[PDB]
Parts: sequence; structure tokens; C-alpha cells
Amino acid sequence: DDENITKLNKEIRAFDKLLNIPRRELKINLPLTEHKSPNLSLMLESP
Amino acid sequence: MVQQLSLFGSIGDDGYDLLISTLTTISGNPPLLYNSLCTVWKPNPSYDVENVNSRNQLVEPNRIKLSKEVPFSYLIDETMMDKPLNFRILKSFTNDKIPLNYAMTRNILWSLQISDIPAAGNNRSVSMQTIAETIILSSAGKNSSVSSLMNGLGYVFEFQYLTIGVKFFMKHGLILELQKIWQIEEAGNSQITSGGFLLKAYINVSRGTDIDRINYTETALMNLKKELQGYIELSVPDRQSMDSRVAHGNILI
Amino acid sequence: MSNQALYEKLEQTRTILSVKLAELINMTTIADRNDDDEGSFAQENSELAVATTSVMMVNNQTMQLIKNVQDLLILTRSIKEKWLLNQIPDEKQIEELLDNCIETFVAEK
Amino acid sequence: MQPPYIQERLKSLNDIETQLCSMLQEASQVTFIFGELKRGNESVKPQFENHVKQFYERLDKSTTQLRKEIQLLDENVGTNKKALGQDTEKMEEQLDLLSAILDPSKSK
Repeated sequence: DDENITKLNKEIRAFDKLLNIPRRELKINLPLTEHKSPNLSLMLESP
Repeated sequence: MVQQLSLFGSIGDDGYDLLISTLTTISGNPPLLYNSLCTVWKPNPSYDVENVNSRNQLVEPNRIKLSKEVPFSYLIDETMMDKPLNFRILKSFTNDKIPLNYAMTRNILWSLQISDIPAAGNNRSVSMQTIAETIILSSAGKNSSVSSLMNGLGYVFEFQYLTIGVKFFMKHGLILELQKIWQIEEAGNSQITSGGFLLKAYINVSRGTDIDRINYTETALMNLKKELQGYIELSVPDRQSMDSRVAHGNILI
Repeated sequence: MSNQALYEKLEQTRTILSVKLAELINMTTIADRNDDDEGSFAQENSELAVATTSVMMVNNQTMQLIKNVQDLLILTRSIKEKWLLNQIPDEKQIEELLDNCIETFVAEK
Repeated sequence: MQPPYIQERLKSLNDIETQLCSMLQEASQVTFIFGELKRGNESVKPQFENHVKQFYERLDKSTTQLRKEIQLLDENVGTNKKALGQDTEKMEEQLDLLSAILDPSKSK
């Protein structure tokens, strides 16, 4: 509604990529026969 | 339920801009736009409430207020999207006409609120009023609608109006409001606060028994009033004007 | 307030005019006047007290002129001080900027 | 810098006290000339009228202009804020510095 609150919200949201918690994901696909391919997904977080 | 301690006043639109600047010089905050829509409901006269204890006057019938916020997309006409959404738009709101008409409000049909006449006695420096409040979050059923709900309780619609203005937040929980009021009917829309702004400064107290807090609140309100001496005169309104019981009809506007 | 300053400057100006006329007449007829007619009113009875009254006039006009001028100057400065004091009056680019900064630090750390 | 209106206001005020100083100076010369006029040389008699007239006209219009200024005070009524944006501008400049840090070709 008011300009000031939206301006502050925009400026604060601009820093999300720095302030937010880092995350990582690693997907490992192992080559197996008999159309049986297990998957190994490891996600690393720092809560 | 709160004890609201309030002071009132009015100003002509000519000084409006100037007034705004002075407020920002004191509070250190910028104004924030807001709007609202209030509907007043009264007990149904078709039903005879013999339960009013006439020989004892345990209670008297009263009026219920239902309030809701309405987005500005209903209040801005085709000539006004160019300007940004800030307080200056109020400078164009001097005509008795307004984009929101009767049909849209009828299509709409929240916060439920009841109040009492202020405390008696002539040794009161600020208007002290008691308010009982609740909130309606949602509903369901075959007739889920505000009108059907209030008819289920036993109340019927009386009138409605629209407030548009600005808000200032100061220290100690003090809130200062500049308002413009538009009454709405099928016949049309009429601005009761014609050529001016209604000013209201108030604080809320959660518990009426605490008296140290009430004394502090009164001290803050009187200090604020004594700060604005010479520019605007803030006064205690008439105790008989803020009475909203059905038996006697008048409306401070 | 300002109206009081207006009035004060008013007696300031009229006092200047009156004391100016007084010192003018005193110095012009400082040469004592002797006229046989009863209409004239100029008396010099005690010889040296005449000079005392003369230096009286001198000291009065000096003090009053200096005080009035100084008061006017102080008034002007006060007005100027009141004038000075009382008159109350992209985001995306930042996103890639911070992204490059953080990746550069991560590589360099 | 201050808005221009204040600038010509202060210029007018400065003109006011300079005119007052000129009035005092002319009072000094008229007091000087009256002495020799009382002495008895009539050569500087014509200058006396001019000095008196200029002294009075300097005394009058200065007060008139000051009256105009005080009148301007009457209608000029009604005609930390920087902090509200101060952090913002600080923010801006800091990121600018980062840009200068981020580009090694501009650090020369």
C-alpha cells in the first residue's frame, strides 16, 4: 500500500541470497544393469 | 476489551499539507495510508425483546460495528494510477463522489466491536471509553455470509460509511489519525466531513484495573495536547454524542 | 511576538527623531538668547550650572543614540537567527553484484 | 546549500545593517560639519542641506525595508528528516565502494 513499507520490503528482500541459510544437494546415480538404478541424494545444511 | 483514552479535533484542508510536515518534524516517522469500511447493525425491531429487565435495567440494547479493510484498487479511478500510492492522493479526495458505490458494497456482503457511553463525572481530562472486541476469521455452510450471520444473531443492517486517511505512530503506543468520512447510500455518496479532516489522538489500555498505567497514558495525552498549542485545539468531545444505544439516536461524525 | 518588535522599533524610531530634534535645538541655541520681551523664555541664572546642563545634554544624546543603534542591530541579528532556525521544512544489479562478491570470496577463501 | 529564498533574505538583511552603518557615518560627518558652521565659515553651508537630506532619507528607507522584512515574517509562516533516508544513502555509497573493489581495472 504505502510506498515506504514496500520500499523497505524490497530493499531488505534484496539481501536474501546473502542472509539466507546456505544449502547444497548432491545427486549420485550409479550405473547398474537390469534396469535397476539406485539413487543417492545427499543434502547438506547448516540450520 | 480495552479502555481507550482519546482526544479529538478537526482541521480545514487548507492547512492539511502544512500539518503533515509538522507531524513528521515531531514524531520522526512518515505517514502511512490506510482505509476501512464499517457497517452498523441494530437489533431487529420485529422481535420483541421483553427480556430487557424494565424494573431493574440490567441491560439496554446497543449497536454492533463490523469493520473490514478494502483494497485501494476499488478506490482509485482511471485517472489516478499514474500517481504513486502515498498520502498526497488525499489532496484529490475533496469531492462528494467516490469510485466505491452502493452496488459493490452490497456485493461484498472482519472485526466485531461493541462500545459503551464514556465514563460520567466532570473530573475526567480525556475521553475514556470501554470497548469489547472480537474477530471473525471465516465461515461455511449453505448461507455463509455476513448478512446471514448477523440476521442469525438477531441484528439487521442500518447504514455504513467509508473512512480514508493517514496514521502516525508515536512513542508510548500513541496513535494519531487524520480521517475523511464518506457516507454511502443507494441514493449516492455524501462526504460528511466536507472540506476538512477529522483528527483523533488515542491510546489503548488492556486492563482497566491498572491505574498507574492509566495515569501514565493520561500524562502522555495531555503532554501531546500541550505540544500542539496554537496550531490545533484538541478537546474532549461531548459525552452525550458518543452514546450508541438504540433507544436514543445520534452519531458523532 | 513580532508585533511587539514592530511597536518597539516604532518607539525606537520616534525616540531617534525626538532626541535628534532636541540635540539640534540645544546646539543651535547653545548660544544663549537674551530678549527683553517677556514672551521669550531663556534663563541662565547660575553661571557654571549652565555648562553642567550642557554636558548633561551631551551625555544624554550620546548614550541614547548609541543604545538605540545597538538595540536595532541586535534586533536585526535576532530576526536573521529566527529566519535560519525556525523555518521548518536498481535491485537486480545489486543481486549479481553480491553474487559475484560472494563467489569471489568463496574462491579466495 | 540553503534554498535561494533564505539567500536573498540574508542579502537584504546585510544591506540593512550596511545602511545603518552608513547612517551612523553620515551622522558623524554632519556633526563634524556643524562644528565649523558654528565656527563662522559659510563656504560649506550648501553642503549642510545635502548632508541633512541624505541623512534623513537614509534613516527612513532603511526602517521601511526592515518593516517590509518583519511583514514578510508574518506571511512566511505556513510556508531528523535526513535520518529517514540517511542510512539509505550510506547503504548506496558502501555498495559503490564494493563495485570499485570488485573491478580491478578501476583501482588506479
